[PDB]
Amino acid sequence: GSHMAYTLKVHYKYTVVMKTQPGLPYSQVRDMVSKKLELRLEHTKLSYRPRDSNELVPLSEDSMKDAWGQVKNYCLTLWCEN
Amino acid sequence: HMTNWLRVYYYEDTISTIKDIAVEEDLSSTPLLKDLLELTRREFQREDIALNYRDAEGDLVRLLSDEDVALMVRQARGLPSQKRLFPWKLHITQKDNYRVYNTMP
Repeated sequence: GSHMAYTLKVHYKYTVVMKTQPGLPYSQVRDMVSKKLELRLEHTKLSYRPRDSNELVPLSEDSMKDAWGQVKNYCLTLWCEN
Repeated sequence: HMTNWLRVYYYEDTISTIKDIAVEEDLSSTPLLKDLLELTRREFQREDIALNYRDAEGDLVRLLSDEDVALMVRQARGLPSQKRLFPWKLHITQKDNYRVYNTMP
């Protein structure tokens, strides 16, 4: 794996930053955001910005790999609805 | 004169004022979150607050645990001047003041 340190930055009502492993599956990314924000899993609705878009797109099992392709300076930024 | 000083930014809506706070502990050291909360209560006399730091991108980040605090100290971009200032600065906000966070896509 990578010798660098990665983070997830999550914009909820407030912003948080947590250490992450690069390339984690959606199940684990959702779970760690849910725990960090003390939100019920089912109420943890995440989105990301795709390559060259102004618009966000829902994060899911299917779109997770694309999301990781948008890491910038060792950081993946997500938005958490609400 | 041998006082160590933590500079803190205290927010009313999106503008902060500055207060320098005497701290006995070593300039090199990493505080626990609970100790920063007790420091903020002694100095501002409120507990309805959140503590934060500003990251390298310019986004304010809320501290939620001891590990977040350690990240803040680790990222700290302060050069040691003769002022005996902690190299990281603490940002204090009303806990429901969400206007200070760069959450807009």
